[PDB]
Order: sequence, then structure tokens, then C-alpha cells
Amino acid sequence: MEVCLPNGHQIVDLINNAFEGRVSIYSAQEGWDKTISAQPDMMVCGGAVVCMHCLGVVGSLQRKLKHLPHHRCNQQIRHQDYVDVQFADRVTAHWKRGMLSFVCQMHAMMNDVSPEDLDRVRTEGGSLVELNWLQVDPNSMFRSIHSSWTDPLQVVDDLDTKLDQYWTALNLMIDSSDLVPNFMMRDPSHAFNGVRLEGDARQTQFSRTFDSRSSLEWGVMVYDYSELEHDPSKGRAYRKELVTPARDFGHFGLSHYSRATTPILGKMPAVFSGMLTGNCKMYPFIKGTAKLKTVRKLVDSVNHAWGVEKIRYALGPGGMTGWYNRTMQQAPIVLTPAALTMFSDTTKFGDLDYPVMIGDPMILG
Repeated sequence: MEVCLPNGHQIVDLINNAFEGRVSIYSAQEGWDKTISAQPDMMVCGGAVVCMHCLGVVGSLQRKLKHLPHHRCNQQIRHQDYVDVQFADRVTAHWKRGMLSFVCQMHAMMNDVSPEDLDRVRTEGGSLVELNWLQVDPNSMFRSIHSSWTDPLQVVDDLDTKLDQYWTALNLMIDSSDLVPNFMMRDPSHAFNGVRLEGDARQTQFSRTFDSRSSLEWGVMVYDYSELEHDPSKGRAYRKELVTPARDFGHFGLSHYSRATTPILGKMPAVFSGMLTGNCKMYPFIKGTAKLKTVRKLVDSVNHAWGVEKIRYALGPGGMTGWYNRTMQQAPIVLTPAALTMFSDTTKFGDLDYPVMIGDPMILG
């Protein structure tokens, strides 16, 4: 056996899928499965098949593998060296299911509207549908304390498909109706920095990162649209005229800005792409530079494990360190789903007029 070490691009690729929850991993206990936890042995990286315990190039795409033959290994790789990545993706699975079930609940509630009250609100405004956040999946690590990352996951299929269906249907029903909920955002940059806080919101802090060093179990933070409904000088007419995100995005069938909500799960506000690209997609804002910070200990370890020739020949000039820094330059763009630039920049009802606090979810006009 003559194992080798891969190249930068595929590493970035693996980094991305880590925040994409789409990596194919093998584990004889689970084989392909990842619903439950167990140590890994081989993983894919930008199209390559790698050992997880000598981290050598053991294959690629055009040929699948089924089991590990006796190969030339080093067995110097530890769990904490990589626990971070499957850690983050287990987080991904959690949070994706959470936002998913959220959407399911929301469209289900929407799936109950009758025309009479409908027209009454259209003529009047006010609340239409309200939801209790306490009853929203306590089992989630965003909602339970005895739970953990390692907890085996829940099985669903074509989550993307159903997601898009329901985001589509729901926001279209709103579009026809032109309502305004207190849990949506036009510039989520404000969320972790750029918002006004009030009430127990004075007590929330920010890590901006996947970190077991922060509790993500938490309530859900929304606007204060109560007085908004109360405001007669900005009444039903005005309410339609300025606050409807058609002002901020136009038709939901005219998607050219990305659509974000408040920090729903674990203080995380996610955004939606535009279907006029073919389809819409949810994404939690994650800084690529953080993902860079992850690989640092690995740089060290490999410095310690392997020779200068290989790194000049595997991660090239400046070694993987020069790779680190040049990629560190490249980051703000090479790490960018397009929605990361689909932002809106004019709110026509103001936002620092309304604080954010943990209350019961709802949509009003």
C-alpha cells in the first residue's frame, strides 16, 4: 500500500458539506447510516475516499468500496481531532429537522383558514393565526435539556422537497393575503448585531458559532407587533401599504431577494433563497472564517505527522499553512451560497421601533 494525502479544493469541499449534511460516511456498525453515533473509519472529501485513521487517499468516486482491506496505516488520528466535524453535522441534522417540523406546523395551521374571518381581517387586520412555542418539539436539543448531540436522529425523506413545497405554499398564501408576521427578518445581520433588545432579551448572549460551549436550548425570539396592530394611525390601509414584504421583496413569485426570519432555532435566524432561481432553500448564516478556524489543530497535527516533501506535494507551497492563509484570503466569496448576497436594504415600517422577545409565534396582517 502507498497512501497519499489530498489537495486543498476537496478539503474545502468536505468543509462545505459538513455545513451541508450531505457527506457519505461508512461505519460497519451503521455501514452507510448516520442516524446514530459511532466512530468513523472512512469518509469522502471533494470526490475522494479517505481512511479516517491514517487519512490516506484510499479511493475515489468511479469505484465504490464496501469494506476496508488491510492497508498501510498509521493509527495516529484521534476522535477529538475530528469529533468537531461530525459534531457540527449532527447539529445540522438537529437544526434542519427542527426548522422543518416548524414549517410543517405552520403550514398545517395555515391549512385551516376559513373565508369569513379571512375577509374580516382583510377589512380589519389584527392577528390571524397564533401558535404556542412551548408545545413545539421539546424533544429537540433546542427545546430539551436531557438531550444531547449523540442522540440518534429521526428519519425523514426528501426534506428539501417538502420544505420547498411548504415554504412555497405558505408564503404564497400570505402573498395573496399580504400579511406581516413578527418573526421574520429583512436584514438578519442585525440579529446578532443591529437589533434592539427588551425584556428577558437583555439576558441572551451570542457565540455566533457551533459550540458545545454554549447552550442552544432556548426560547424563540420575535418582534413586538402588538402595538403595531394597535397603531390606528398606521392602520389597515397603511399596514398593507408599507409593512407587507411585497414592499421588501415584491411578489413571492418574483423572488430576487433572500427571505429571512427571526432567530428561530437556538437564536438562529435562517434565510430563504429565491424560487425564481428554480427553487427556494433555507440556510442558517454561518461564517466561513469560523469553519476555517476548525482546521487549525489539524494543520498542527499533520505538521507533526508528515514530511515536508509531501506537504509541498500534497498541500503545496507554504505547505497547508500557506494554503490556510491564501484560502483565508479567498474565504468571503469562495464560501458563498448566492443567498449570502440576496439581502434587502430598506425597511418601510422601521424595526428598532419593535424589540425582540420570547413569545408565542403568530402571523397577523
